[PDB]
Amino acid sequence: MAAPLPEGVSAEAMSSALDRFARIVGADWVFTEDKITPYEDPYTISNDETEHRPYAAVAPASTEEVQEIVRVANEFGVPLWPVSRGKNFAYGGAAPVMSGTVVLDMNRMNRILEVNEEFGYALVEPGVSYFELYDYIQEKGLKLWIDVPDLGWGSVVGNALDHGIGYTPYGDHFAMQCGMEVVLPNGEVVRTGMGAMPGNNTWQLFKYGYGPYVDGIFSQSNFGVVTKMGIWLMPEPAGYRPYLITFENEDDIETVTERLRPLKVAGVIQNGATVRSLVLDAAITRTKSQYYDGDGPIPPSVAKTMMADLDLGMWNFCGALYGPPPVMDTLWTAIRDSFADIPGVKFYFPEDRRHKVDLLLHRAETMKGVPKLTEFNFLNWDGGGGHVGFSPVSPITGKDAIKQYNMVSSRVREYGFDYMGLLAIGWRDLHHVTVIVYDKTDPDERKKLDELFNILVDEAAAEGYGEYRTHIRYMDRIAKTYSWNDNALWKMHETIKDALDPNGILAPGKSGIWGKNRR
Amino acid sequence: MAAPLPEGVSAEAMSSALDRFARIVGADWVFTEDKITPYEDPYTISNDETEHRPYAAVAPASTEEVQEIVRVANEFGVPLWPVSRGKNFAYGGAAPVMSGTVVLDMNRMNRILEVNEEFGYALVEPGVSYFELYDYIQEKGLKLWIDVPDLGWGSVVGNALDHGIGYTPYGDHFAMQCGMEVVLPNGEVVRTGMGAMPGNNTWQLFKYGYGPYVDGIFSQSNFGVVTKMGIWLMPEPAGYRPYLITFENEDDIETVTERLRPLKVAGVIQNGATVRSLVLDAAITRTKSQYYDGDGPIPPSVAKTMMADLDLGMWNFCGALYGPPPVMDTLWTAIRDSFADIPGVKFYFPEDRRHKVDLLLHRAETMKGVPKLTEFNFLNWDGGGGHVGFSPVSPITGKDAIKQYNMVSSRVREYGFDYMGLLAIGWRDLHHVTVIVYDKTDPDERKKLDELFNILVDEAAAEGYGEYRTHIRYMDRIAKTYSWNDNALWKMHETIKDALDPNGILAPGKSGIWGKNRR
Ligand SMILES: Cc1cc2nc3c(=O)[nH]c(=O)nc-3n(C[C@H](O)[C@H](O)[C@H](O)COP(=O)(O)OP(=O)(O)OC[C@H]3O[C@@H](n4cnc5c(N)ncnc54)[C@H](O)[C@@H]3O)c2cc1C
Ligand SMILES: Cc1cc2nc3c(=O)[nH]c(=O)nc-3n(C[C@H](O)[C@H](O)[C@H](O)COP(=O)(O)OP(=O)(O)OC[C@H]3O[C@@H](n4cnc5c(N)ncnc54)[C@H](O)[C@@H]3O)c2cc1C
Repeated sequence: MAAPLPEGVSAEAMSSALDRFARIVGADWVFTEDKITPYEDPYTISNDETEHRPYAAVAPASTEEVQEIVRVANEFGVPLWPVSRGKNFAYGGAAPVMSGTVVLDMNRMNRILEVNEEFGYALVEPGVSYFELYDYIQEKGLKLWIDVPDLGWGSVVGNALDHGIGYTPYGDHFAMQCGMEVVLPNGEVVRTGMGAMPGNNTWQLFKYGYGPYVDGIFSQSNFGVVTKMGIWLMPEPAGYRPYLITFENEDDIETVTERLRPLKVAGVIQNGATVRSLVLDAAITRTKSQYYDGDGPIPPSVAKTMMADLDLGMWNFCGALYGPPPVMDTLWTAIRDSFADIPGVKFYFPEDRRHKVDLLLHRAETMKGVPKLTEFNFLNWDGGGGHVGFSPVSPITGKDAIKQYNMVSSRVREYGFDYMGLLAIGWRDLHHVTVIVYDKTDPDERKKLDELFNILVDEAAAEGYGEYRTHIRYMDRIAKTYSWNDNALWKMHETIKDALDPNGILAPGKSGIWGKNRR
Repeated sequence: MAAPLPEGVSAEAMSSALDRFARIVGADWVFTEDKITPYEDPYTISNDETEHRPYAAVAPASTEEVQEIVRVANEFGVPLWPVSRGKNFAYGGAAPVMSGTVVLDMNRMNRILEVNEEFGYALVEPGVSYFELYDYIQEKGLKLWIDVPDLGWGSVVGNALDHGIGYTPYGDHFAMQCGMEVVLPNGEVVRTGMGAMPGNNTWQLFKYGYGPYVDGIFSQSNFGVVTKMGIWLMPEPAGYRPYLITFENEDDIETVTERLRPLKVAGVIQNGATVRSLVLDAAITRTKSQYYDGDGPIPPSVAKTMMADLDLGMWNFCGALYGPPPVMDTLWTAIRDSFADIPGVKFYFPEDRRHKVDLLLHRAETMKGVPKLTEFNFLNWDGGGGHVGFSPVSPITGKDAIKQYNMVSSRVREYGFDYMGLLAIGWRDLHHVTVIVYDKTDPDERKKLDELFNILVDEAAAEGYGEYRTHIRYMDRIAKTYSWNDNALWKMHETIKDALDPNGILAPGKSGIWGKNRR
């Protein structure tokens, strides 16, 4: 079934828009039905073929082409779905919320404008991948690390703008942003911060500039198209020691989280360290069928067998030390002493791992910013599937961690899926990302996944828990959970949306923001 | 003379608005006529008595009262100048850019809503001083440090919103902000981040929440009235050692800045440490009259006498080590060895200071977040005066540092003032704050200061340098320096301003933003 036109847009208006796009970028870089396949969500959820369908895609190579595309979209009322690389797998890929939207694919805008060793930053266009930035740094011999969101195939820009997370001390990607160029929804270009000062030498050095600090309004947003972004990069440290602490019991996560809090708030845990559930870690190197012939989630005997076979716990705390040996030794004494009295606790450095293909050796690369595709391995757990991320935020407190674990694991397993949970340790919070692996080709599994996801969102909200990020299908539902004072914040967002994008031609539905024409 | 009415506002409209303000807050809390003098800039620059004059002030006690004040302001077109404590001395005090504006003074909203030791944060109303938060923590024996912008009598909220800076690892005040409540210019109230989730326990734990990240648009801004704000606080560390490294030659700042860069980018220098010029440091414990009889700036022979008398350099690098003794020792080796080969360098810990009253013993308190009022001491240098901050931003590069020093020192001294320079070390930048001390009672000194300030701004902009913060008198001038792409950024600011504040009743002129009715 082909994509429907967006509501209120005639075939004539769409067809005039697409010819104009082709004049701007060249005929090779407008993709219509029967080249639109790569822009579909790779991990389908809806059984309604009219939903989340991109009409077409346009692939510009310059900010100027982005501006002309945006001006043409305003002229014809043709909505755009901007993506940097479009690898938002488990959140919709490159697909739009609203069917009929045209993807604005910035993959070919892939210039690394600068990597500065002395100040530790990069200035990049959206199409720059983690692989590409990492390779540029290695080729030029620069003593910098990047921060990778597990997968290296995505965008330094796009991932940051979606509030993405990685696992070095620079793991809060958007927090490490400094300076950006934005094509506003009227086609005008602005630079934030010190970029607004002609002849500046500080765009990537001082976030604020002068006046209102607006960079964050273009993150998880449809207020503009970001065409250049700065990011701070960590200097190569004087030492690096990855570690893995494992826990025997699902209920250990309560005491473990209580012990993590003071270590993280004091900066003793230097990186975006993680606590990962057994199945998420096992699925990197094994499949369910190697331990169990059953059709549903694993029983306790299978969990215990996997733990003994792979030297994993029910909970696996993976982190790294950074800096000179006397600093790393001091921090390690504090971390080790915080967990050493928990019955069933085990400690590993990489040299202690018996298996040649092992989760710690993979995470040792991730926590020094090596781009990889290893994380897709968990999709093989049940014979090959897609995934969706249920990502509530939790305080770093055991009560909240064990509550969310119980609420999510119970429901996922009830719906036939194994629980695969990541607790990513932020400055003062935990990002609880549950990856639900399902057969995206089976309409019955898709139906179950959709019902489960709605339950997870509703039960979490009923407990005062909100998600930090979501799939295109649930962006309205999540926005409706942030309802304080009769949806006051989204009323403000819509006010700003109508001022910057009166014609509503930028990603209608992103973060539940639609604009007056479609509200 | 008395304040003029704001342009376009009738005596009747002003009179009606002020009566309605008294109905909201109570008759005791609207200030007119003789009661307005505390809201005047204490450090007058203009020789025109019609400029920067508040008409009146209103002092609410609740968010509800702020909302009703804003609604009434819209009804009568009476503009407001919101302040938290109004102690913005060196940038206008509590005075508005536009004469006739009514100050919205939130001093009486001074609840500490929560100080959380486990998570290291406070949730505060605008009227909470650094003194009050420090005294609360000390009374309750909480193991938390605050971060003070030298002076303790200003607002944890107000200072952060103006992008203020301090001297501990938590020195970037706005960066430590997490969650805020805002009264929008229509009088509606919003909470940012996880505050938008009813029943949340994460407002002060996770900055972003979901969707566009807007907190920053209410900093250096007239887009809203902040009524509550969270801030992260540093857990008390396991050790603390403050230090002073002095340099004999004004030209040492070039190589000293080159050495600071890699130490700061790698986080070896843990705090917002500072490099302060001779006279700025001398002026904390001495006056010019104790070394010199002339009424203009000091000659070289006098600087050499001051240096030997006080154990200060032409440049004084003041920082602190934080953490366990093995961490502090490892970082100290790296910092010390960076400077040890510079001819004339001297290294001091507090026990090496021979003066009982001494610059290092003062800053030892500041760099562990002890609130004080001793920074006003530099106002005595030339007999007593006010000050204005010329605050350009510089890369952490010797070339830029020595250029700004030469450009500013030369002009300030040419206009009869001594150079007092602060280079506050941020993550990747230097905030170059030059405090110009002048007789604010002398119209001739005020004329020279105003002429000097305009020259400093223009010359810095000619060299691609912009200010991070400025006085009410120069907010338009500084906005016009950020002119990239025909003032694209300010055109966007005005677009958002007209959307959130169509009647332009919030702080017209703040950061050079006026709104359609007054631009
Ligand atoms: C197995 C697996 C593991 C994963 N692990 C992680 C992980 O560890 N960390 C993590 O953060 N994510 C993770 N993800 C989610 C996701 O795959 C990555 O975050 C990915 O990097 C995002 O795609 P991207 O970088 O190409 O961003 P894009 O898809 O280019 O951008 C994401 C969204 O941001 C907006 N956007 C992007 N660029 C712009 C722009 N220039 N202007 C305006 N709006 C823009 C759009 O709404 C877009 O849809 C994982 C997914 C899977 C399936
Ligand atoms: C000798 C001396 C030393 C100084 N040292 C420092 C220093 O080390 N660090 C430093 O940062 N500054 C310094 N200053 C500048 C200044 O005095 C302080 O920053 C002071 O704390 C700011 O006043 P405040 O905290 O009362 O903020 P306020 O005056 O309350 O706020 C400042 C401005 O922010 C806006 N604002 C405030 N609250 C709100 C709100 N609720 N909603 C909307 N807008 C709001 C308004 O525009 C207001 O005018 C110094 C000044 C002097 C004279």
